[PDB]
Amino acid sequence: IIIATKNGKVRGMNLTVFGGTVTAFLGIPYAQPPLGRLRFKKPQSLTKWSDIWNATKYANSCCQNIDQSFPGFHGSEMWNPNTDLSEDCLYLNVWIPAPKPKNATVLIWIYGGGFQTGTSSLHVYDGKFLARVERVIVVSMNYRVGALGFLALPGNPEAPGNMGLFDQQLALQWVQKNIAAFGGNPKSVTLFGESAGAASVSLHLLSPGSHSLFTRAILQSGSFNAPWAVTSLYEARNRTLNLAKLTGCSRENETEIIKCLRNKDPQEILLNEAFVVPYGTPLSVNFGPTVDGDFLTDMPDILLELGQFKKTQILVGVNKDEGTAFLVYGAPGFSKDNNSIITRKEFQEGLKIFFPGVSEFGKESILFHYTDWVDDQRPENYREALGDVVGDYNFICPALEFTKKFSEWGNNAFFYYFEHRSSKLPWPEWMGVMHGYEIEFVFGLPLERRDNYTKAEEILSRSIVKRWANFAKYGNPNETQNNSTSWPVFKSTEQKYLTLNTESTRIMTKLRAQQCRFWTSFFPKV
Amino acid sequence: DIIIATKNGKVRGMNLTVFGGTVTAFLGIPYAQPPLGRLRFKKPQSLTKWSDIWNATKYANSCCQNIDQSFPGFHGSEMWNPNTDLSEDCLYLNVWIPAPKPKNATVLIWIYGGGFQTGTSSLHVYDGKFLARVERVIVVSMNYRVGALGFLALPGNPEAPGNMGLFDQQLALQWVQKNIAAFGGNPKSVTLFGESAGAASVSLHLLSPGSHSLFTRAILQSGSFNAPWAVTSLYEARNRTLNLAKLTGCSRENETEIIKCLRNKDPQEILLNEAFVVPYGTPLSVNFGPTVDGDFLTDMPDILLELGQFKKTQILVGVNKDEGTAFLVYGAPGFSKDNNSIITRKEFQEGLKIFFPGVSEFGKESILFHYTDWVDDQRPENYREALGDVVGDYNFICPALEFTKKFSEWGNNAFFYYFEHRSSKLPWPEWMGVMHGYEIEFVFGLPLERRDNYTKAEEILSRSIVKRWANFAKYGNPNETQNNSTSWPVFKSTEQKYLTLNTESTRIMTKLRAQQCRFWTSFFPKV
Ligand SMILES: *[C@@H]1O[C@H](CO)[C@@H](O[C@@H]2O[C@H](CO)[C@@H](O[C@@H]3O[C@H](CO)[C@@H](O)[C@H](O)[C@@H]3O)[C@H](O)[C@H]2NC(C)=O)[C@H](O)[C@H]1NC(C)=O
Ligand SMILES: *[C@@H]1O[C@H](CO[C@H]2O[C@@H](C)[C@@H](O)[C@@H](O)[C@@H]2O)[C@@H](O[C@@H]2O[C@H](CO)[C@@H](O)[C@H](O)[C@H]2NC(C)=O)[C@H](O)[C@H]1NC(C)=O
Ligand SMILES: *[C@@H]1O[C@H](CO[C@H]2O[C@@H](C)[C@@H](O)[C@@H](O)[C@@H]2O)[C@@H](O[C@@H]2O[C@H](CO)[C@@H](O)[C@H](O)[C@H]2NC(C)=O)[C@H](O)[C@H]1NC(C)=O
Ligand SMILES: *[C@@H]1O[C@H](CO[C@H]2O[C@@H](C)[C@@H](O)[C@@H](O)[C@@H]2O)[C@@H](O[C@@H]2O[C@H](CO)[C@@H](O)[C@H](O)[C@H]2NC(C)=O)[C@H](O)[C@H]1NC(C)=O
Ligand SMILES: *[C@@H]1O[C@H](CO[C@H]2O[C@@H](C)[C@@H](O)[C@@H](O)[C@@H]2O)[C@@H](O[C@@H]2O[C@H](CO)[C@@H](O)[C@H](O)[C@H]2NC(C)=O)[C@H](O)[C@H]1NC(C)=O
Ligand SMILES: *[C@@H]1O[C@H](CO[C@H]2O[C@@H](C)[C@@H](O)[C@@H](O)[C@@H]2O)[C@@H](O[C@@H]2O[C@H](CO)[C@@H](O)[C@H](O)[C@H]2NC(C)=O)[C@H](O)[C@H]1NC(C)=O
Ligand SMILES: *[C@H]1O[C@H](CO[C@H]2O[C@@H](C)[C@@H](O)[C@@H](O)[C@@H]2O)[C@@H](O[C@@H]2O[C@H](CO)[C@@H](O)[C@H](O)[C@H]2NC(C)=O)[C@H](O)[C@H]1NC(C)=O
Ligand SMILES: *[C@@H]1O[C@H](CO)[C@@H](O[C@@H]2O[C@H](CO)[C@@H](O)[C@H](O)[C@H]2NC(C)=O)[C@H](O)[C@H]1NC(C)=O
Ligand SMILES: *[C@@H]1O[C@H](CO)[C@@H](O[C@@H]2O[C@H](CO)[C@@H](O)[C@H](O)[C@H]2NC(C)=O)[C@H](O)[C@H]1NC(C)=O
Ligand SMILES: *[C@@H]1O[C@H](CO)[C@@H](O)[C@H](O)[C@H]1NC(C)=O
Ligand SMILES: *[C@@H]1O[C@H](CO)[C@@H](O)[C@H](O)[C@H]1NC(C)=O
Ligand SMILES: *[C@@H]1O[C@H](CO)[C@@H](O)[C@H](O)[C@H]1NC(C)=O
Ligand SMILES: *[C@H]1O[C@H](CO)[C@@H](O)[C@H](O)[C@H]1NC(C)=O
Ligand SMILES: *[C@H]1O[C@H](CO)[C@@H](O)[C@H](O)[C@H]1NC(C)=O
Ligand SMILES: *[C@H]1O[C@H](CO)[C@@H](O)[C@H](O)[C@H]1NC(C)=O
Ligand SMILES: [Cl-]
Ligand SMILES: [Cl-]
Ligand SMILES: [Cl-]
Ligand SMILES: [Cl-]
Ligand SMILES: [Cl-]
Ligand SMILES: [Cl-]
Ligand SMILES: [Cl-]
Repeated sequence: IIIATKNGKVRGMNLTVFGGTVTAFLGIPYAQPPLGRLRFKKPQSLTKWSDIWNATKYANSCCQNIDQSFPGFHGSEMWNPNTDLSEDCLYLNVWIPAPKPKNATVLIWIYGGGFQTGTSSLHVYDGKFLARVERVIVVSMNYRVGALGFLALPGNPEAPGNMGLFDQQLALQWVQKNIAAFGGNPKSVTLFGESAGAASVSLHLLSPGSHSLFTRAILQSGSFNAPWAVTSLYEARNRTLNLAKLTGCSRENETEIIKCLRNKDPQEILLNEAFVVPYGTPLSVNFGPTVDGDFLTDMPDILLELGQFKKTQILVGVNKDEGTAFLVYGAPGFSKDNNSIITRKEFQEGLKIFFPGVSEFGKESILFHYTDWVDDQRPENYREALGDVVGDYNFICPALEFTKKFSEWGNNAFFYYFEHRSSKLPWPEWMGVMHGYEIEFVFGLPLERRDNYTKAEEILSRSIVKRWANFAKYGNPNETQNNSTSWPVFKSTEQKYLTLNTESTRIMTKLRAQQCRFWTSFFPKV
Repeated sequence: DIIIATKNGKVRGMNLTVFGGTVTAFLGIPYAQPPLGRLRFKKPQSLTKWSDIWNATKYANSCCQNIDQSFPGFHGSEMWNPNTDLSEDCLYLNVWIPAPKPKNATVLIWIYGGGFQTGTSSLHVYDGKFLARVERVIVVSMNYRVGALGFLALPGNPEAPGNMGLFDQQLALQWVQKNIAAFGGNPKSVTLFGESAGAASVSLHLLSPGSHSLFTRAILQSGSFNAPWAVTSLYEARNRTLNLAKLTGCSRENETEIIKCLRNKDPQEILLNEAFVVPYGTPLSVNFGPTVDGDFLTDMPDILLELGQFKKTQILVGVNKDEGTAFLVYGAPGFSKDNNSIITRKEFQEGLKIFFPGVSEFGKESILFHYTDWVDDQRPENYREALGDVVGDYNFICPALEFTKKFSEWGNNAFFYYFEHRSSKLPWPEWMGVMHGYEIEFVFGLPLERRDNYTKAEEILSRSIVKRWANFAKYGNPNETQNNSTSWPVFKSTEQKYLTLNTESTRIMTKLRAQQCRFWTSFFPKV
């Protein structure tokens, strides 16, 4: 099973999926290995190769810190890379239906991981199911994360910032030149991702270099206007200079700072990333997107406000409990091993950790806005409020606020609210419907009748997978089945959204309006 | 002849014809020695005896006060101006008795408001002839000293100890205990009621050990001591006294010389300077009012309330829907009683600086945030309505609710109302809605008089409010009838049930303006 790309032939492998067949091509190189003189630089286009590339196993994951807070725990370890770490990691994967399609829609997955972690080869990103059930072509790339991906000495081509974003954009460029040879339609390409993946997709709506490289966009639990997504030039420069200091690379001029950084072992870079931001949070993104004047021609909120971005259709959404995952990474009183019932004071300590630079009036005003209890007897009040504080501020409110502005320029927007907690979720019950745990439903893992999961979870995933594909193909996440539930456009006034769960999905309006009003209209003044 | 022998002497009254019946009115009975000369600023002194028969057939002098003159000829403002001669010789009370004479009637004692600076018992809206006719209760009202003459304070000093006006109220209560039986009254069934500063006063008699045996129960209309305007700290009070002395050229070595000089000033000279003892006042500013004097009030009232140190009895408490609107035409930019007063966001913010002079920019910004979650925009009247609600909630509604809640935690029955009817004869514009003080005419039964141009529906409402007040006074339960009547449940800190009062339908609701009051009790203080 061989395909001639513009750079050479690639051998693939036949997968047997659900009685049918899917053809997979794992680890196709799409850029030159960013090594030596090439570390910190934008990805260089690839040159032809003589023999045949065996695209039969996942490639190296990009250099990154590993989450080892809970050794042996499936809930944390499932996000860690499952192939070797290496700077030689610029590769992508293509999944294709059998029999081979003629002009198939392409879905391109961009993984999350706070711009510091992530890899395309995770089991929860296996695109074979989508290829089988909806007969789309699925692509996913590895892009550089952390300092190696986002170190910025702004204005300097030797370390310009947003290198990982250019990686993704180069992978998109690859699809355009090569996907017809796989039976895909370059003219029908939908970007989707989650967390930093979603913020990445949203930045691709803004970058002129990405304008001609895709068609529609799906944003799961993330957008560029989230408070963690984009770092200012001053902060990015400070962080870079802190890293130079931490690694013994503090130099007189920038060209020498970089020479020295190019000579550090990857691990001396990785293990120093944690120290560059003086009072980080469990949500702190050490090295991420910045305004480089290249990929991002200007500050994002301004571009969006002014109206210069790709005019197309989007599908945006969030999980019910986006904030709970981060509480066990340093909020006092919390633990994945107990119920984590906290007190008013532990809650105030929590705010301190999640809101380090904020005045006492500001924190006090957050406490006030999230303490108007329905039942004042309820002992889990503070635990839930802190989770909501962190979810609304970091994910939910940015996502709604993005969708309002985007739709205000006459674009079809569809908003979802994912409310189902997987019966397999390794994290304890109080954590609810966690950040990241809708992904396996999108990628159709519960369609596998040997995979554990409930029947209802198979049906739920069946329709999500159907709407995602139909949104990709058609620009409307419509479902079949004369029952269905009819998904309506998102508008600044009514703000209609669809809920997703196993016991009846319904159309609601103004998601968390009372909470979000605080974050968009008051908090920026404290 | 109509003649009652009292401890102080015989008193002659007059018959009034009310609703085809008769009420006997004794207007302007002295209950204390005239606080003149050396008695100025002192506590009231007991009345010995008057000579011959005192003719209580006309209302007495009202106490010295400044007059509202912002609107000449306008009934809306002028109905609160005193309607008898002004004088320092003003310590008199009024008694209305049903005819024929009761043997043991329940007594209602009215205490007027006017921000401790103004007011008089002789206003038409406090005529007690109706309540006496219809419910056969005895009605008493008294004049008490207001302003500097009433509340000049140098605590510890008997020449001007503070709270003299409150002690005037108290002495009148004492007079009722001593004398009401001769009028056919029951001194063991006495209910205090008042509005605004009158209600703050009533709430203060609940705290004052000297008042504890001079009444039975208490009704509080739009006011309580815990409202931001009600009580001055001990040294803010002294400060005001010292400043008044400076303004009038009475600043001296010692305190008794200061008072000595102030006793030689014309009342007008003192009265015209009251408004300058405070550097930055609001339309709701109480220049001279109640304070912690050590005699009447042994500690800050909030502390006494928290500690359960008050008279354990039943209370009836309530507020009007638009408490704050009245104050806006007296200072806030954009507002006018002859305009519909559509204001902008910037006008709103300027209004906030008027009503909250000393509050930080962030304090004001958060009041703004809390009051602008609009149901509908642009809807021009949003900001106008918002500012009225801010003023009303902060000064009247939220403290009244907080007071009832805290009072009921100590085990006595409390009943809360929300008065929502706008009088068909209200002279103020529509935008001011259900105003401060405009439930009073309904409580006193004025709409029962058919020759008066109220609607039938207003008569029915008033007849019902008159019955419930009178029932509360008599029984500690503001019932109307058993059968065909909406029951008024107790106010408990959990459910916080209250009764709405209007002409459409009266009903039981819960947690009045809980979301707004939550801001004023639990966030604003920290600001
Ligand atoms: C409103 O509710 C109260 C109960 O809280 C009722 O109080 C009761 O009132 C009756 C008179 O209607 C009292 O009984 C009688 O009083 C008269 C003097 O008025 C006397 O002649 C009789 O010998 C007898 O004592 C009764 O003490 C009192 N009960 C209690 C425990 O308060 C009131 O009747 C209700 N009113 C209406 C119209 O619903
Ligand atoms: C820009 O950098 C400085 C220095 O940051 C230091 O922070 C340490 C945690 C460590 O990473 C080290 O390598 C790095 O150089 C930041 O200023 C510091 O702020 C703290 C108070 O939080 C002070 O105690 C320090 O005096 C001060 N820096 C020093 C070392 O003088 C600064 O905050 C940062 N700017 C931004 C954007 O936050
Ligand atoms: C779905 O579950 C089955 C077994 O059911 C669970 O039993 C629990 C006590 C615990 O072992 C849990 O891990 C397990 O999921 C899984 O089958 C077993 O998987 C284990 C490895 O975890 C193998 O060692 C066993 O040989 C295997 N067989 C059994 C016991 O039936 C199965 O892997 C799982 N499926 C997925 C994809 O999650
Ligand atoms: C209170 O008023 C009376 C006069 O007014 C009343 O006189 C009653 C006898 C009775 O008829 C009643 O209806 C009427 O309103 C003053 O009367 C004094 O005594 C006689 C009786 O009229 C008069 O001729 C006197 O002029 C008058 N005395 C004086 C001082 O001249 C009574 O004095 C008065 N009391 C007070 C304290 O002023
Ligand atoms: C008590 O109050 C005085 C206020 O001074 C007042 O003087 C009055 C005669 C009157 O004119 C009034 O308008 C004026 O405000 C406080 O005095 C402050 O500080 C000095 C005097 O020490 C004055 O020069 C200031 O003007 C005054 N403040 C302001 C802004 O007016 C005094 O501090 C205060 N003391 C206490 C214990 O409350
Ligand atoms: C009994 O009287 C009612 C009115 O009495 C009402 O009083 C309120 C304070 C409250 O207690 C409420 O529960 C109670 O119903 C009479 O109803 C009235 O009838 C007239 C016509 O005759 C209507 O025009 C009024 O709107 C209406 N008043 C209301 C509902 O507020 C009614 O006559 C009588 N009902 C019965 C069943 O006998
Ligand atoms: C930025 O800095 C590098 C290195 O910094 C050098 O600065 C010199 C003035 C001196 O202090 C030296 O010790 C220090 O290392 C510059 O490279 C230098 O270039 C000069 C000639 O211009 C050589 O003589 C030095 O040997 C050389 N240093 C090394 C090790 O390369 C570089 O020129 C400068 N570039 C920019 C953009 O300013
Ligand atoms: C004042 O009112 C009283 C009470 O209504 C009147 O006295 C009553 O008069 C009627 C008829 O003359 C008698 O039947 C009653 O018995 C009287 N009551 C008493 C206690 O005497 C009296 O007429 C009025 N006085 C006036 C008009 O000055
Ligand atoms: C008026 O009613 C009161 C009760 O409200 C009677 O006064 C006394 O009531 C106390 C309890 O508060 C009892 O201990 C006494 O027995 C009552 N006094 C007497 C002498 O019986 C009072 O009697 C009534 N006054 C009347 C009818 O003139
Ligand atoms: C696997 O590969 C063959 C070619 O070697 C391809 O034609 C076919 O689609 C695949 N076979 C199946 C059905 O798995
Ligand atoms: C490619 O795959 C085939 C089949 O497994 C294998 O025989 C061959 O060695 C591989 N080629 C390379 C590049 O090693
Ligand atoms: C749960 O575990 C954490 C971490 O060990 C601990 O600090 C906390 O006190 C525990 N919570 C409860 C309910 O005891
Ligand atoms: C895909 O088919 C051809 C390229 O094979 C292209 O001309 C056409 O416009 C595309 N459109 C679709 C969605 O069929
Ligand atoms: C949904 O898919 C596309 C939307 O444009 C269209 O071809 C199809 O008719 C639609 N079906 C339903 C049931 O909405
Ligand atoms: C009416 O109120 C006063 C009239 O003197 C004025 O200052 C205000 O601007 C007017 N309001 C409006 C614009 O209706
Ligand atoms: Cl960040
Ligand atoms: Cl430098
Ligand atoms: Cl730049
Ligand atoms: Cl099925
Ligand atoms: Cl009648
Ligand atoms: Cl209007
Ligand atoms: Cl009742």
